[PDB]
Amino acid sequence: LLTLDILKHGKRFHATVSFDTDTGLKQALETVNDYNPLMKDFPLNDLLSATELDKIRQALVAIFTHLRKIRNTKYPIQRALRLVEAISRDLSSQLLKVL
Amino acid sequence: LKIQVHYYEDGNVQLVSHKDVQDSVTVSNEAQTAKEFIKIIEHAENEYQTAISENYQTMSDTTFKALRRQLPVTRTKIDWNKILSYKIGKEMQ
Amino acid sequence: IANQPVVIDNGSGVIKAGFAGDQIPKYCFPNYVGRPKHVRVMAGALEGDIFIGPKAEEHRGLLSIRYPMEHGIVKDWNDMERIWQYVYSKDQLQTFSEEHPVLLTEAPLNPRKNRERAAEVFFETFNVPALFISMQAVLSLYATGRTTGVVLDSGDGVTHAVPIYEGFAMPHSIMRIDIAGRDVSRFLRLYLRKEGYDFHSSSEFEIVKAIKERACYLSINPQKDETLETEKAQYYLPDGSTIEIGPSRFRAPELLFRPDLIGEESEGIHEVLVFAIQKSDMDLRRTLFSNIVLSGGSTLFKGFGDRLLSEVKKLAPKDVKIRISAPQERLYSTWIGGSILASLDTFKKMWVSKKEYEEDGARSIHRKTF
Ligand SMILES: Nc1ncnc2c1ncn2[C@@H]1O[C@H](COP(=O)(O)OP(=O)(O)O)[C@@H](O)[C@H]1O
Repeated sequence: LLTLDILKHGKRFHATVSFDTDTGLKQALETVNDYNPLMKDFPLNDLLSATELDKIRQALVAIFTHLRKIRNTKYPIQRALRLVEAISRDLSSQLLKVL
Repeated sequence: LKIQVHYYEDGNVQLVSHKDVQDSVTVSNEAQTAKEFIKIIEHAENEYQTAISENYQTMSDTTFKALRRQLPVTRTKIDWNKILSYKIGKEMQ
Repeated sequence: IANQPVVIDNGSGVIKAGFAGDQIPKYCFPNYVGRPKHVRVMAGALEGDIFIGPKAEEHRGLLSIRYPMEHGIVKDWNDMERIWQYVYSKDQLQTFSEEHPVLLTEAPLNPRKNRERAAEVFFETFNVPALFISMQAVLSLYATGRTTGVVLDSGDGVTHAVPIYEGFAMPHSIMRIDIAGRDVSRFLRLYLRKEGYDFHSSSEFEIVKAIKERACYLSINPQKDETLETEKAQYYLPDGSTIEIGPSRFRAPELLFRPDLIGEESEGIHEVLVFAIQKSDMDLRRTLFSNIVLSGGSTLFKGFGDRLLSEVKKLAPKDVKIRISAPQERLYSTWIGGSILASLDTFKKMWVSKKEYEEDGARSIHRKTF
């Protein structure tokens, strides 16, 4: 901020305004904050140590009900579809060792 | 002297006008005021038709310029690339 | 991206430069190139051949001063490269031409080749990140703060009037004659010869410029004063001599209002203003007459603005308020306007990037010339 004050006090507005506008940190942080509660406390561990299919039943329903908060956070289409296939990837891995 | 003119070839245009002529003369005689009535008539009618024609003459630059100019005040076209590309400096005064 | 835009105001006589955002141009010097005339004999002499700036001004006797730009058109590009390179030297900027976008002032109606080759010079030898060529009148009005009005400038090699409407400089009303400061000095040199005093050396033409800058004025009545014998004030040369001028001091800048003295069918300054205003939309004439801005060093003569008012009143229609402004930074008008323009966030979108220049070429510059 002291360097920014140097450039502001020296009437050079370029680097000062670009320090917040040219840097995409502001929009990156706001999208991060939009996805911030969605990424904290994710029940993937419910899927990790689940060897019994009943644990997997309740686990699958639990993870998707926690994922239900993407209605308010603008989730993308293709991102959600690759997400679903990733969920099925770990489902398949768990079932492979289960068999 | 009310006038109504319609024209609609590939469009629609209507001219509606009238002049509230006001003139006087003493009724001197009959033939004198007959042809004198014609004198006032020929005066007002030649005047009115001519004036109407010149109103049509001075319309590209006055009446239409009250509505829509033919060219902007800068007498050039619009550099759409300029306006869209950047703000002309309108933010600065 | 770069550090900061450098506003380099050219000029056929005095180049002016500095960074954008600056208040006044910190670096100003004459636009000439002086190389020695005599013979290097003694060792330990002034090393180096071409001199520009204060050193060329100091040892003025040795040099054979020439100008690379005349009438806003570059005649020699090598001397211009050395001048621009001098601007980026340790004596003026101490920077590199690789981290600074460049705002470049340029006079109207000039050939395309000026912008083209000047752009090649910058983007190739200097490799600047972004170049932006602009007018000069637009910058002067931006420097005064107002927005619609004509701009009457007379620098060292050009003079023109531009009716600017909110920034859109009307390109169909820019009258431009080539009678400016340097030519007035040239005609003054001719009159000094007719007085008896001869000055013909290239490094003496500068003394003629000094005389023009501190001993000439403009007569209100152009003829009534010619029919009288003035006080004939003296003048001290750098040599220490004495020159009595006489009538050769008011008739010398009279050239600007009548280029018949030089023998040319051009017009005066007043006619350039009146024709620039009258070749515009009739709905803006009163607004333009109420806003006239002067700039350029040739508008510094004594009695200049007053005579301009008299002349314009003789040419403008009756009972129309004529108003000529004359700020105190007529020498720095285009540079201060460049400092205001380039210091804005829209300048990022207003320049030409180096990548773009490498893609399209000179056509990209003519495309985005405004
Ligand atoms: N006090 C003065 N009176 C008259 N002319 C002057 C005076 N000072 C400078 N000049 C002339 O004005 C010119 C400066 O204009 P300049 O800044 O060169 O315009 P540009 O930079 O656009 O060419 C100089 O060439 C000089 O001859």
